[PDB]
Amino acid sequence: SGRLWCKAIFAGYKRGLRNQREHTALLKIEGVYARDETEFYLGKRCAYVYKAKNNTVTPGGKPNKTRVIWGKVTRAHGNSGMVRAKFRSNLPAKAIGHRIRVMLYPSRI
Amino acid sequence: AALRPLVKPKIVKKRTKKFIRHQSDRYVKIKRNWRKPRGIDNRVRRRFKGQILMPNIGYGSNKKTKHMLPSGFRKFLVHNVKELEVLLMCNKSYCAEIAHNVSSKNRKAIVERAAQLAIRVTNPNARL
Amino acid sequence: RVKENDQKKKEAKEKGTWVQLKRQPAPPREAHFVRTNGKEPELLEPIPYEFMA
Amino acid sequence: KGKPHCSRNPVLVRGIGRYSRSAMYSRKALYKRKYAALATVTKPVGGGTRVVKLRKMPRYYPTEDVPRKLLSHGKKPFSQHVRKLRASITPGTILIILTGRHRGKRVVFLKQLSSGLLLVTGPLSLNRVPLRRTHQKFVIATSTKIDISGVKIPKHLTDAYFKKKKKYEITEQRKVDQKAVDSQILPKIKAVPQLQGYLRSVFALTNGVYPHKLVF
Amino acid sequence: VLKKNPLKNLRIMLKLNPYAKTMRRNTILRQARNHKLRVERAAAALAAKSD
Amino acid sequence: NFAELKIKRLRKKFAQKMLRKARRKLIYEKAKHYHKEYRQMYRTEIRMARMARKAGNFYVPAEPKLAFVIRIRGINGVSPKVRKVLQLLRLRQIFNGTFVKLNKASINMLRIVEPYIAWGYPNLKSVNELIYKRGYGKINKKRIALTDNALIARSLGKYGIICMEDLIHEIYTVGKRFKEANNFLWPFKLSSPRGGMKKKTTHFVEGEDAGNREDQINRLIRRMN
Amino acid sequence: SAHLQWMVVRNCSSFLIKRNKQTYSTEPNNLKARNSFRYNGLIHRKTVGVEPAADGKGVVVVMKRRSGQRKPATSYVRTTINKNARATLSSIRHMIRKNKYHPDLRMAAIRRASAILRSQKPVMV
RNA sequence: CGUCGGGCCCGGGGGGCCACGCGUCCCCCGCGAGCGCACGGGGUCGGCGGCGAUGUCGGCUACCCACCCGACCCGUCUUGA
RNA sequence: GCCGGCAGUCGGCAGAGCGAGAAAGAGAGUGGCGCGGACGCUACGCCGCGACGAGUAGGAGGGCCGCUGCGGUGAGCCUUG
Repeated sequence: SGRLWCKAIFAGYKRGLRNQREHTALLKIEGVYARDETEFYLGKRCAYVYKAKNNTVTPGGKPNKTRVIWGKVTRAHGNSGMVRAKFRSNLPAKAIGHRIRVMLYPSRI
Repeated sequence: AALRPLVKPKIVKKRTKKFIRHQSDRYVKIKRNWRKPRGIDNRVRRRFKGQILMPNIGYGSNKKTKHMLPSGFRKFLVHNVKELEVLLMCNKSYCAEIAHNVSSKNRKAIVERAAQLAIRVTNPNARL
Repeated sequence: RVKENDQKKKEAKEKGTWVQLKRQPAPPREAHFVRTNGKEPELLEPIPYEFMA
Repeated sequence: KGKPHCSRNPVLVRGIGRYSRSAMYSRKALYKRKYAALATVTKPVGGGTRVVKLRKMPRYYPTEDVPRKLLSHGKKPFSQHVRKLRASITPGTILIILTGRHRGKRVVFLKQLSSGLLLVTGPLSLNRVPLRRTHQKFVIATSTKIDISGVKIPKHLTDAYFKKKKKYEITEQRKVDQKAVDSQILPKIKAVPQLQGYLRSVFALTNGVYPHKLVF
Repeated sequence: VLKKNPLKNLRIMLKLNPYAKTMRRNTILRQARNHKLRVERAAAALAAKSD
Repeated sequence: NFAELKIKRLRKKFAQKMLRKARRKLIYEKAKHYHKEYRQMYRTEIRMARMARKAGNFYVPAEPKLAFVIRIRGINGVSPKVRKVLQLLRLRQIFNGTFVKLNKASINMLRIVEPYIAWGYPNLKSVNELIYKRGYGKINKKRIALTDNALIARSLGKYGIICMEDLIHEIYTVGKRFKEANNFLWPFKLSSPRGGMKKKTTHFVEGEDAGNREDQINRLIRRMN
Repeated sequence: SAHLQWMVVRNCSSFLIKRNKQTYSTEPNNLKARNSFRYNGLIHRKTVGVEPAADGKGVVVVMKRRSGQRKPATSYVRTTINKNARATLSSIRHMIRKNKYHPDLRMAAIRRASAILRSQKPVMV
């Protein structure tokens, strides 16, 4: 009856300075701030939960107004708790600084 | 259900957006049809970053996935009933397609003939 | 060289031995033992700077 | 005619035998083991006798056909795959099932099935969880075990038992199996203190709790 | 033909060199034997510490 | 008619099977000699090192007669004298590798091109990760990967090289058939160095990575491959 | 002959139809209707054709005579096949293989006769 | 004197070997067949779960809007727009 | 680019191959029940490997890109458009 996902912030796309690659996303899970301790979240499912105007279907429940884009955490990023995630569809870029849910059910430990 | 193709591969396209001619958005006399920029100082011609893309050979689709519909058939224009029987050995990978100049009187005869030969028609109810 | 090669081509023709006939570049220096007779290799030293001019 | 012996060499490394083939020649003793050297059925018809044909040629052919595909060698189907288990997941340990409808409930593990799905059963009185299957990936394995070795798990329950048939009504066999398991496992968890209350509580993350930090 | 790495693929390695079978069979018994001798050698040190 | 024609097809199939097995025994046993030969040279240099230290002498080892040359600079802005040598060593791309034997023609070719290459003397193991993982053959002017021993045996098999270890021993121990062995191998398409390079522009002496990597090339080879 | 007249018909025939990235040929006696050297009903000495019967029930099978050319009134002979849809294919199969009659169109003629029989039947429920 | 040296580790009085047959002479000290597992010439499952006829599914393009990054107006003269 | 391969679909007029380390033949002789076998090859076609792919002035090739009219050709379309 509580929370089954970790708090994670979409900090931006994979980019240099004058280029930006939209197909890979950079994530900030609050709580992790070191390279050696990002191994737990490798391969975990990450989902960006938002809601829209029109009604859409929902598995195992009534149709509601919320939609998601499913994703997966690929590998770590620059020894600061930054970590890379790949989604099925690229982020709308309106979720920068917005919190998404990264899950634990793709677990190994 | 309908007439399915013999094989249904995953149709992949390297680019789905159309190729837009340079400065066709600013002016009306410049059409959407592509023209190669042949200037001496053109951002499109020397491929400046953040500009429109030029059509190259690398944007060509796979030879196996070329020229099918999303349904998985190749189109073939059909004028009358006599040109419908040629597709009797290609109904599993080719569909019949009716021209715009076919009258509604004999358009119905082509449709029911194609049902007998089990040939898919992409416009089965056009004129009614 | 041609005259010397043809002398060594007629020679060892009745013997059959493949003597090295072509010229070869400088090979590696054929690993060898180097000795010092009791004494230790004397230490060398960089000179201190003095303004000669 | 001969009884089939097992492999003589033990498995040293996968794909590697411990003994060489020259040593195996002594072991197999091949030195003293050398050697040297339908479609038509007749049936009577009340005419004469008719010769019928089995697997007769088809009455229809399609316009075009696919050719056969190339022969892969290691592409085994699902039933013949080898099934692994984590070192943490042992029979008796407490699990955390997440992806199911019993979200975050603390549910007790029993055994691994043939398909690889885990027989997991947290007591119906405590967790309201029946004899249910889970997947290994979607489970957090808490390091809390019980002495479950001395139990008699029924043999009739298997992958075919928990497979969905097609409103869903609970069968009498499911209730009987639940009571039979409950008589076995529930007195055991009562012996260790505070675990029955531990099962009833639900796992959930809160503020200042990061799964990579704490241990389970 | 797809090129499989002989360093990671065992029987691609064995297609190109059958001596790799014994070269992998060796450096396994020797490593297992030297592991057994070193453990009991520390047990001899344990026997020296006890006495 | 076909009764003895059946014997024609089976016996010829049997003839190739014993012929294939006879060659399979040769590949195994030549490699067994080569493992003894690799243990021969590695240990005998340790033999010579200790005995000179037994007395008051020194054992100067011979400079190895093979080095591995890697081009580490691109093709933009290259001197024609430099450019001619790089296409004479089959180094046309960046991070390409080739085997070059050592003689007075070779270092003098190498001492004019050291800002553009990084070369050094490889180890015995370092040959294996190149021949097996990056080994490609120039068969009929086509870059064919070495997936079977039959490929080498048809361009160098009448030279005595019919397998990996016959090729590796001709590479590592620079024998008298070495020239076409290096010609058979395509220049190695090594990947970019994992972990990064120190400095591409300057020589290895002042902390760069260009020039003679006489010993530390074995560290860099595992990063290329 | 046969190879001589193929190079003329291959590009300027009245039966040739390209029409947006295919090629077809609509002459009589051309099963599979491809504009190909093998699949041509006119240039050959021996020609196999499958075409539905005039009454809408059965298949009339057309053979070339090989005894007299340049006489198209008597060059072709038509035989009607109307059987139980399994011996229908078996009869045409025996006309090719047993007669050694230009055998590369053995199976393709069976393919065409198979699809005709589903035209002469109820089609939609 | 030294070498876990080199000669299939020359020769005589506990562990690994892709070494296996019978008969004759001299020198030295060409078909045996049978099945199975698989690091073997490029993916398969002989594995499944859900939501759907009056509000939902898919529509890469195509109409509009929102966000991130990039992005100076085309042609010409010119070494240089 | 390959001295590239494919006329071999040679079927009770039959025996279904020439990827295989090594210059040449699955060659002829003469004494001691069940009728069966997927695709193909517009050879200006089909299929297999290897390498490469920037570009001004400029040159070459392919257009089943397009417009107009003419000789043939589609038992072509069209007042039910």
